[PDB]
Amino acid sequence: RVVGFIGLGRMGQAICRRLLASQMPVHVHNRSREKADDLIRQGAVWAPDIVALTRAARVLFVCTAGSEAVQDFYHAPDRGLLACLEVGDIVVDLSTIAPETAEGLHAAFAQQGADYIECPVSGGVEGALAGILSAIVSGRPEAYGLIRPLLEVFCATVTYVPEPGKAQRLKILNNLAESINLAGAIEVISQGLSQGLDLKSMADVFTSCRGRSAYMDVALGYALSGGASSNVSLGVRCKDLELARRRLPQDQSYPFSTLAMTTFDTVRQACGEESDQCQYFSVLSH
Amino acid sequence: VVGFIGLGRMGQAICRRLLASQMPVHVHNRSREKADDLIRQGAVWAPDIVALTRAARVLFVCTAGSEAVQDFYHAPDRGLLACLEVGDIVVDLSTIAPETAEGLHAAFAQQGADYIECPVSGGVEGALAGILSAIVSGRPEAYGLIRPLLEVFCATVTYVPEPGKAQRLKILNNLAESINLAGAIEVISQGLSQGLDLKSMADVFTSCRGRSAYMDVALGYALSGGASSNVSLGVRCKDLELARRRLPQDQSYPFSTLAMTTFDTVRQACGEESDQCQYFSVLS
Ligand SMILES: NC(=O)c1ccc[n+]([C@@H]2O[C@H](COP(=O)([O-])OP(=O)(O)OC[C@H]3O[C@@H](n4cnc5c(N)ncnc54)[C@H](OP(=O)(O)O)[C@@H]3O)[C@@H](O)[C@H]2O)c1
Ligand SMILES: NC(=O)c1ccc[n+]([C@@H]2O[C@H](COP(=O)([O-])OP(=O)(O)OC[C@H]3O[C@@H](n4cnc5c(N)ncnc54)[C@H](OP(=O)(O)O)[C@@H]3O)[C@@H](O)[C@H]2O)c1
Ligand SMILES: CC(=O)CP(=O)(O)O
Ligand SMILES: CC(=O)CP(=O)(O)O
Repeated sequence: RVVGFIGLGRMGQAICRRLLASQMPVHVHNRSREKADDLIRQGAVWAPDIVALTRAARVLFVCTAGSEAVQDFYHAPDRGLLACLEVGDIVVDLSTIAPETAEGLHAAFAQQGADYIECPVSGGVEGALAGILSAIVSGRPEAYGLIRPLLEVFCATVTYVPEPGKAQRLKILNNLAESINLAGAIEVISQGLSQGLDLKSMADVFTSCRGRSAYMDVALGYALSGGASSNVSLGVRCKDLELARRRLPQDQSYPFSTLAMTTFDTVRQACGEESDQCQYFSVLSH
Repeated sequence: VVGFIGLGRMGQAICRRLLASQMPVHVHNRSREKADDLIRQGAVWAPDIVALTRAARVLFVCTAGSEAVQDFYHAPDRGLLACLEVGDIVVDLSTIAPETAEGLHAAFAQQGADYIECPVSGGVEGALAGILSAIVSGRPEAYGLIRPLLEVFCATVTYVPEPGKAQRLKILNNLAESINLAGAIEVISQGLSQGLDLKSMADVFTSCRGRSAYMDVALGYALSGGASSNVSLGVRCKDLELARRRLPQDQSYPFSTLAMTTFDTVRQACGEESDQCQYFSVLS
């Protein structure tokens, strides 16, 4: 069964590699075609546009960053997804997007007799390549049941929360906690270095004692490797912080949340959109 | 025979695990009634540091605050330093200032005894399951002598010989705990205000990469309707204050400083012995 895939960024490429590794036939499309080259070498089929992709595939994955990509891929007249879908098609959107955007796409797909599956993921490039991503899934149960065995190829945990927009709500809150944990872990590692502590002992303690977190692991991996990419850009991190910022209530202060939004915005301004989320390390020391 | 001093939340749990292994344990505590349930489990009451040292060549200590360091170690004639025999070992499970641990290492060595600086992590839950993590500083011969004892209630033991080093690592680890905890509570509270159910947030915040040991703490508090996490605001701020005193003058650490001020505010509003998770109520 042929599956399509749009968005060959860091996460998209990694999920595609996992699908190819299970011997799924995969047709791939990206705005920047050079990011398909390695996938093509490994058996993927290039689709130059959404028309060609939808001809071949009745189930498609989307893994892009930003609201402009939502607009271009879904709503471009004649050329976009909504114009090319057939009745019974399913799109599994793995992007992190605003819940109201996801809700609107659920409704637009239903009008066409197709199904939007809202499927944000967590686990990074590393989890994609090992096939152990966590998915949060909103959408209708029959379409979910049909694509569920596909998610199994690259996911370990899948949380089905049917209400449209609910998966994105949970993902954005998950990533706010990532951002707080990451900034704290970088501060704690940095202080330890200034205090004379060796990275090996800090890694030993911060993975075994209860300061441990998934993103402490990220920060330690970054420090231990001398800056090997965590494969999350500040552009992607700040996109999610901005989604969270727009959901902050006017009646209660959340200082750690608001600090995380401002902190990574400043690091983005100082280091550039494509630089690593962990570049807070270098900003911290100035 | 093992002695144990300090039967607070963590001490009682470690003692329970020691006793479950059928080790002889003699216990002492300032507040006598905290021993009764340990004695029901086979512990032997020691009225005295003197009585404790007469029975045991290896003593555990598990107290909170610098006043307890002064009262138990430096009491003239009656304190630990006066009662120690050559060859004795005191295994201190408390979180204290690194310079305090350094002084005790030296004071013990000059009594011909050994101070083993052994802060732990895992909470009461981890102690009862015997899977605490330990960070250990001190001399290798004494460390080797007490390592099999640690194995009764620990799963991981990180040996960093340099005196003061285990406490430096503990304090930093607990700074990360405090930041993670505050963040977890903010995220859960916002989720509730946005109409997400706790069950969904628990499924996601444990499987996705916002997960952490203290997110699990915050979730268990909310799912249980406020059952104790067995860490008081007094203990949490004790460790934050030890971190504050180690901040440099020339560099800002905003999340670290926010954690210190936030939990101070919670402590002041909710009381020394209230749960560290009372940040939930300050946010309500
Ligand atoms: N990185 C992670 O570890 C991770 C983990 C969980 C979730 N995510 C989510 O996965 C998605 C992708 O993240 P990434 O890290 O892969 O981002 P990325 O590496 O920056 O790739 C971004 C993708 O979006 C496409 N895109 C952006 N603007 C576009 C436009 N105007 N028109 C067409 N295509 C456009 C890019 O196309 P070009 O290649 O032509 O620029 C690229 O395919 C995001 O929603 C992110 O939140 C990432
Ligand atoms: N999850 C945890 O609770 C946890 C995990 C890791 C590390 N720790 C560390 O473990 C140690 C104990 O924590 P806890 O949570 O068990 O605190 P706790 O429940 O408050 O017990 C504190 C202990 O200190 C004793 N104490 C305090 N001041 C004293 C004094 N002046 N003279 C004599 N005894 C004194 C108390 O005696 P009374 O019983 O007479 O008050 C009690 O036994 C702390 O250093 C803490 O940082 C705690
Ligand atoms: C930014 C992002 O979603 C990365 P994650 O896999 O959740 O760590
Ligand atoms: C406060 C404290 O040290 C508790 P922990 O076991 O590290 O969570």
